Amino acid sequence: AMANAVIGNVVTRFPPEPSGYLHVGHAKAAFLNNYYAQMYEGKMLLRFDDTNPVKYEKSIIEDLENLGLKYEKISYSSDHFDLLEKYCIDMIKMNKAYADDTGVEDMRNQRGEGIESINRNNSIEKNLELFNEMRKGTEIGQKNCIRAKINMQSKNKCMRDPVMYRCIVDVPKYKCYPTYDFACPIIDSIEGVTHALRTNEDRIEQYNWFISTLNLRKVYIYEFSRLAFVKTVMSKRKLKWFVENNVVDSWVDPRFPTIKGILRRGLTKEALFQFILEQNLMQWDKLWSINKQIIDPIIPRYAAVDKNSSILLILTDLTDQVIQKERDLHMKNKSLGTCNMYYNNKYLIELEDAQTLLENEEITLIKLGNIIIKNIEKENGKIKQINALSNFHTTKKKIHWLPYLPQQLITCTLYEYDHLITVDKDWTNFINFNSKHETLVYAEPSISSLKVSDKFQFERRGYFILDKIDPHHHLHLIKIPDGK
Ligand SMILES: [Cl-]
Ligand SMILES: [Cl-]
Ligand SMILES: [Cl-]
Ligand SMILES: [Co+2]
Ligand SMILES: [Co+2]
Ligand SMILES: [Co+2]
Ligand SMILES: [Co+2]
Ligand SMILES: [Co+2]
Ligand SMILES: [Co+2]
Ligand SMILES: [Co+2]
Ligand SMILES: [Co+2]
Repeated sequence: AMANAVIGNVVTRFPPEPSGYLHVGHAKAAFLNNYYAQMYEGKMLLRFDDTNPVKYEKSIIEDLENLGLKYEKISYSSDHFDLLEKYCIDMIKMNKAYADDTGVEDMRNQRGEGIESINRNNSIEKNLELFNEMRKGTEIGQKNCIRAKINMQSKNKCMRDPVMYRCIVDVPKYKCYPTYDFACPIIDSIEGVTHALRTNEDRIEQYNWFISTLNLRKVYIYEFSRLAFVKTVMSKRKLKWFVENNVVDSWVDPRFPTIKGILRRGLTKEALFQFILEQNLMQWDKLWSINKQIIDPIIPRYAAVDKNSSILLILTDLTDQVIQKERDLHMKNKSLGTCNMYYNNKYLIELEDAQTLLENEEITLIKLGNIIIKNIEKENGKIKQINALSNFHTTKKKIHWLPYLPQQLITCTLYEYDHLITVDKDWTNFINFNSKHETLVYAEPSISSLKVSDKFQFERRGYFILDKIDPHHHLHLIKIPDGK
């Protein structure tokens, strides 16, 4: 619900902290801000929330582009600190704010037991004196913070004189800083936000109090539920730990809930958006199934066999001459176009498939035709070769295959990931330090027409995305989870 939303006069804002990389939680917020702006033909601001002192701007911008989210203007919270100071003084002069030098623990306990602080009835002139000390960074100032003067006996703790301005001397222009709670309603009013979105985890009463106490233009708050996932570390400290200890070797690792990582993992922005519109810690299965049903009809198909367990199949009635036929990259989608298929008398099949055969049995080699198995050569116990006869011109065993043309077979590594932690929510006890499985395969020559980040399907094998191309023509392909 966008309260009193008017077509052409809605302004939302996405306000991420430039203190890290966007993760998928951020994605629900950035998407919903764009979704309500577009619904009402409005505007979406990008605001870097730099309220408290701590260059990720570039990464955030690039993720927001990757998600296809455009914004009308970029701002910083710090852009308005002068204005916030002015309002804080106005607050003091309406006796709506006071300087308090009570310590942290005793202030929490006073707030709990609803007892008004000693300084709550400081004069205006004294409050202004002490705020000036806060502004100049003196030890007096560092002892003081400005609180709003609301209602210490209110049933809602956020209305019990919340802190507005704090003195911060230590960490890197300004010696006092507004709090998030004070900065956020004022900046939203002055930037022209009409509908401010945020997580439902209330501060709504206090935010409204700040706006009306200062007679600013009203701003509506819409709450949404935070999106977080099982078995997913999103604490920035622990992500740092992963990187620093060489568990992953970068912040874009496909096991990281970061936006870059997940796209690298194979997720479409469409799948994420659709999951959000259709949707505590959520389960990944619904998201990857939505992704699969989005990408399956519009990606090519290719074949691959295990490079070393594959068995040599020989059609003994054919010659070594290489026949090549055109085929469709997608059997039920002619737009994706054609590839070239190559065949000979010699083929590669999976040992999984080879050890299921027996003499005088008909099977199909997919996209080629049926063959009749005649014998199985086994040396040392394991299957050495399969001899069959061509019958290309009834069967339940349709298997994939590759031509045994080693100088054209493209060599690939398949990376299959699992979750970095093992429980859903000393934590390092539950790290799967072994969540990156590699398998080497041969694939079809035509797969060389694929470019980086192209998505595709390996027949009877699953879904993959081309992450990188190696020297001497080797591909690195990430398996995309499919839900089932
Ligand atoms: Cl929601
Ligand atoms: Cl965490
Ligand atoms: Cl990597
Ligand atoms: Co429209
Ligand atoms: Co910065
Ligand atoms: Co000091
Ligand atoms: Co799982
Ligand atoms: Co023929
Ligand atoms: Co594993
Ligand atoms: Co490599
Ligand atoms: Co390689």
